[PDB]
Formats: sequence, C-alpha cells, structure tokens
Amino acid sequence: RSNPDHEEYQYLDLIRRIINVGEVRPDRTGTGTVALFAPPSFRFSLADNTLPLLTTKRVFLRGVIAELLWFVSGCTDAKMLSSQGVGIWDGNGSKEFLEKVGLGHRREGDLGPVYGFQWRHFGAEYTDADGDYKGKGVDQLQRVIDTIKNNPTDRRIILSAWNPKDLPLMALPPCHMFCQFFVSLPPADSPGSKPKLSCLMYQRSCDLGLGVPFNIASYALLTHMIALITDTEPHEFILQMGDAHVYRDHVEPLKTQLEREPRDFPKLKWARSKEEIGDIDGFKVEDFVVEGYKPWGKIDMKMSA
Amino acid sequence: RSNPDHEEYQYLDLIRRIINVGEVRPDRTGTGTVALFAPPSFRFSLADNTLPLLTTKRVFLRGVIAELLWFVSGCTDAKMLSSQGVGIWDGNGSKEFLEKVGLGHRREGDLGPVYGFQWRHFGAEYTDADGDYKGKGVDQLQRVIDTIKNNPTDRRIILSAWNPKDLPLMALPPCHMFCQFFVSLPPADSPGSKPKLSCLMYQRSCDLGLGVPFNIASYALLTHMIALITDTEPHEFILQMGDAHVYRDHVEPLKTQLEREPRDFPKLKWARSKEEIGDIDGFKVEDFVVEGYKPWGKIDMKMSA
Ligand SMILES: C#CCN(Cc1ccc2[nH]c(N)nc(=O)c2c1)c1ccc(C(=O)N[C@@H](CCC(=O)O)C(=O)O)cc1
Ligand SMILES: C#CCN(Cc1ccc2[nH]c(N)nc(=O)c2c1)c1ccc(C(=O)N[C@@H](CCC(=O)O)C(=O)O)cc1
Ligand SMILES: *c1cc(=O)[nH]c(=O)n1[C@H]1C[C@H](O)[C@@H](COP(=O)(O)O)O1
Ligand SMILES: *c1cc(=O)[nH]c(=O)n1[C@H]1C[C@H](O)[C@@H](COP(=O)(O)O)O1
Repeated sequence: RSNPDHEEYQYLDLIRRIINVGEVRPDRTGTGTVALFAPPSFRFSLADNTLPLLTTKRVFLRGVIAELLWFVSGCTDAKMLSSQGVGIWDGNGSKEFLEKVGLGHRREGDLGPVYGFQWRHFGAEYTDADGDYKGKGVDQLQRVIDTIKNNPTDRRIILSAWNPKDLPLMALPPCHMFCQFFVSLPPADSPGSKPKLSCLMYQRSCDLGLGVPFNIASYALLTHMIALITDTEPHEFILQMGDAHVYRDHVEPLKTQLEREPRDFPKLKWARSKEEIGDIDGFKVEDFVVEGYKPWGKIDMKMSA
Repeated sequence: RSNPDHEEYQYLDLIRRIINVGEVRPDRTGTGTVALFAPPSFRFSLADNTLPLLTTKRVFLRGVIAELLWFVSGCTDAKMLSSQGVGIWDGNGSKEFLEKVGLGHRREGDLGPVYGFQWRHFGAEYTDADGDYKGKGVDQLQRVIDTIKNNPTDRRIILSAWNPKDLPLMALPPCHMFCQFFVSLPPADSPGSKPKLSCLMYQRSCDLGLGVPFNIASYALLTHMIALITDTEPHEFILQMGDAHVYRDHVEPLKTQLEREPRDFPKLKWARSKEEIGDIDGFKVEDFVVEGYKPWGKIDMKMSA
C-alpha cells in the first residue's frame, strides 16, 4: 500500500474481512448476505475541508447531496428525488413494494414518516406526504443547531429518526437511526479559534456495497453543513455499525474494487457564504463545490428491495 | 500485568487516558469533567456464564439487578428502588431536583417516562408513575424476545428509550439510549447448538467512575436474561460511548483504583429454570446467583446531580 494510512482502507479492509470470515445468513430481501456484528467503528477526519467520498469506485455525489437536503427539508416523498434524477428510493417507494408491506393506501413515492419527518417533526401525527407539519412535532435538527451555538458542552445533542410507534407506517425502518454531535471548546492558548465539531452515527444495518458509501458521505456532509451554520470547524466523523453485511450478489463486484488503490479524498467548498445560505434550510445542491474528486470507474451493484 | 488480556483493562485504560489527555470541560452539574468523544468501544465476552462485573472496586450488584428488573417492569417510580434499599435514583427523583428542572408538579420519586416506560410503552401518553399503561404503547422488549425466537436474522432487533417528544417530561434524558441484539445461527458442524446472542449498547453520556460500572453489568445481565427466555447462548456485549468523561471529584479516587489488578470475572447462574421464570417479566432478584465475585475494596465517589 503506497499509503497504508489512507482512511478508505477501513472500508476496503472490513469488506475483505466480511467476505473472508463473515457468517452466511438469510435476510428480509431474500438474496442473502455474509455478515459480522458490531465491527470496529470507522473514523474519518473532516479537517482541512476534507470530504470522505470513496475513490475506489465512482460515487453518485449528486445523489448523496440531493438525498441529504431532502432529509433536512423533512420531506418524505421520493418523487422529489426522482424528479431531479435521483432514484435511490424508487425501489422502496414503488407502488409494488408499498402494497407488498401493507401500505397499499399510499400513492407511489409516499414512504411514510421516515428520516426527514422524524428529524424535523418527531412525535407529530403523520397523514400522508402532503400533510401540513410546519411547527408540529419536535424539530431535532434546529435544536441541535441552537445547542451547538448556545450550549456546546451539552451532552444531549442528538438527531434521531428511530420511532418505534411510527415504524409500521414506514416503507423501510431507519438504517442510520441516529447520530450524536460533540463540540470541543477552543484550546486555552488560542481562544479565538473555532470550536471543533464531531459526529458519531450509529447504523443498525449496513449494506457495505451500496449503502455505506452514501451514509459516510452523507453524514460527513451534514456535519460540514451544521459547522457552517454554527460557526464551528468540522473535525471528525465516526461511524458505528450493527449488522454489517455484504449481499451475495455484491461479492464478485466488490472483489474488483478491493484491487484498487484509493486516491486522496476530495475537498468541500461552499459556493455561497453563511449569510447568503442563512440557516440549515437554506442549502442548495449547487452550494456544494467538491474539488479534487478523482475516483476509479463505477462498479455496478444491484440493490435488494 | 499478570493477565494483560483481562477485559477490565479496557475500563482502567480508558480512565487513565481521559485523565491524561482528556479535555477539561464545564457541564450541566457544575462540578466539571475531563472528557473524550467516541473512544474505541468496549467488548466483553458473555460466554461460559461470564458476567463482566468490575473487580477493581466493589460494585453494588444488588443495586444493578434491582434497577434492571425495575426497567423491565416499565416502572418509573424511584420509590420502588429506595424501598428495597437502592437509592441510585434518589438524587434525580428528589423534590428539589424535580422542581429544579420544571417538574415541581410531580411527587418525589416520579421520574417521568424514563427508561422502563419507553422500553415497554413507547408512544403511550404519560400521566404520572401510577398511571395504567398496561397494553398501551409499543412493547419493544417483548418484540425483541419474539423476534429473536422466531426471526433471528431480523436486522431491527432494537430496544430504545430515546424519545425526543417525552424528553422534557423526564427528570433526566436516557444515557444508555438504545441497544441492538444480534443472533448468530448454529454452525453447520452442529445445527443442534444454541444460537449465539450478542448486544451492542450506545451510551451518549458516560460517567466512568459511577455509571459505566453499572451500565456494563446491567446490559450484560439483560442479555443473559433474554438468552434464557429465547433459548439462546449469551456471546458478546459491546459498549460504544459518546461523551466519555471522568468527573473532577472522581480523579483522585480513580487513581487509587487504577493501581489494582483485576480478578477473574464472576459467573452467573439461575436459581430457577426457564419454565419457572416463564418470561422476561418473571425474574426476581434472588434468581440471580453470582458466584466467584472477588472484588477489591469499595471506592467512594460522589454523584453529581
Ligand atoms: C444509504 C443510502 C441511501 N440509499 C437508500 C437505501 C434504500 C434501500 C436499500 N436497500 C438495500 N438492500 N441496501 C441499501 O443500501 C439501501 C439503501 C441508496 C439506495 C440505492 C443506492 C444505489 O443503488 N446506488 C447505486 C446506483 C446509484 C445511482 O443511482 O446512480 C450505486 O452504484 O451506488 C445508493 C443509496
Ligand atoms: C448507570 C447507572 C445507574 N445510576 C443512575 C444515574 C443517575 C444520575 C447520574 N448522574 C451522574 N453524574 N452520574 C451517574 O452515573 C448517574 C447515574 C446510578 C446512580 C448512582 C450510583 C452511585 O452513586 N453509586 C455509588 C453508590 C452505590 C450504592 O448505592 O451502594 C457507587 O459507589 O457505585 C451508581 C449508578
Ligand atoms: C438502509 C438505508 C441506508 O441509509 N443504508 C443502508 O445500508 N441500508 C441497507 C441496510 C440493509 O441491507 C437494507 C435495509 O434492510 P433491513 O431494513 O435492514 O432489512 O438497506
Ligand atoms: C446517566 C445514567 C446512566 O445510566 N449512566 C451514566 O453514566 N449517566 C451519567 C452521564 C452523565 O454524567 C450524567 C447524565 O447527565 P447528562 O444528561 O449527560 O447531562 O449521568
């Protein structure tokens, strides 16, 4: 390894380990997987505007950003993603899947009270994706922003989408069920510096081939976004996994990826200022300027619904 | 070290690290702490009836068991613990503290919809600790039991007390906010063996001196309990921490503990059979037979309310 310390090796090494000593298991989708439970967590530095966007394969960056802004908006209609050319949620939002999980009364694309809804309206009563939820439920995301700015040492800076009561209304239960932010105060020797912002996310189920690449970049981006609005400096992103698995039909495609040497991670820059963006709800896809992204070729992998 | 691989060194080493390079910070209690965010997780083997009850200091075992059976029962009245000689929750259940956090309308000891209530009645409306919640809300615990027995490869075996909507009603927000169970199927070379049960718990805020010792034994015991009811074999317990800290007034007392060499962990045996206990709600303090516990002397540490 030209550069053995490249953070991407964490991802490649775990996949190799799962394939090697993982346990073959049946699963909800019916395709089957090989898995390990609670492996060591991943750590990615977010310093110097670094964005841990995997380079051993081309990652659909725009899809990650679109999905993230979608979460932030509190929207749960997958059509808002497919209309802009992002179909990652088309599979679980299809009329065929919804009816399959007992949600036939919903129009196609209406995923239910998933991620975004819990993030901005936790506890509110869900009708459909067109419902008026403004000012209803708990806005966890804004509370996180307010807390980081006015009481950084607080120990409850949590953002969670897990809701046992709403689960049956969801086309799919949250995979990244929650994350915790931490703010390091400016060192004594130089109190003018910006506090450092870190994020730990826990993912109950992890599709290493398809999902993890998105999850890693997504939460890294969320932390960068929150850092901008709170005048803090992104520091570290930690990802703890529960059921970490590699789908059976992903094994061969991933072996090809395992042969590739990572390129230095790209950097993130903002196309607009903090003032122009305003708050967490003012970001736009075009605001994300990712430079230096130099990935290898794309690797085709089918998603199991 | 006579036994460098003793699992208790994970706990001792982390405390040493926090004291050495941890960051000095202000906190809600006002006593102050030294902390590190998201340190490597702890792993404890639960095989061969092993119970990771710390030995470098005498741990109030009966108090751990009592609190756990209290959680399971869904009860939120701290008087149910103090009446049996366990006052770990007297501090946050006292009238002064309750009135202090805006809950003066509650009788002393009524902590609100904390741990146990969320575990067995998530989503139900909370009135007071005497309310009738039977059959109300989501019983996450029993669902976990049923899932382990009938669909072990499920990836949603989650037990969580985090409830953004109910937080303000709680004397204190959940520290151990959730855990995930995992079941390994019997290997091919012996399909008669019992499936192996593991548990990963995530704790947002960790008082290493006082809380962690209880948290470790508590979730280890919970896994042993669930294993009995589900005909599975306890395997491993993983603990991931968020804000890992040592209170200022615990530093000196802990230094004394750091000088001690761990004794082999004790073992857990049941005073009754699975049939006699019946289900997760049938356990009694006397059912827990811990043998071989050989700890060093107690170490006094004050809890910051
Ligand atoms: C995590 C997350 C968000 N999600 C949502 C989501 C929904 C159901 C899931 N189901 C399964 N089995 N695995 C998943 O990772 C998963 C993820 C994603 C969904 C699909 C892809 C995907 O198929 N990507 C392909 C094609 C990308 C493209 O459209 O160009 C890829 O090659 O990456 C990525 C992320
Ligand atoms: C986690 C958890 C449950 N809890 C609940 C709970 C509630 C508020 C808290 N607040 C703070 N600052 N730290 C805590 O760990 C904490 C824990 C506990 C509460 C007290 C002790 C404690 O004082 N232990 C002393 C005395 C033991 C005894 O009563 O005999 C000790 O020496 O261990 C331990 C656990
Ligand atoms: C879910 C969504 C996400 O953001 N990331 C993911 O990796 N996934 C994966 C996990 C799993 O393979 C599948 C969901 O299936 P299940 O609910 O765990 O049965 O999507
Ligand atoms: C909370 C309860 C528990 O089970 N274990 C714990 O260690 N604690 C600790 C963490 C922290 O010191 C305090 C809770 O205060 P805060 O909500 O984190 O501000 O108790």
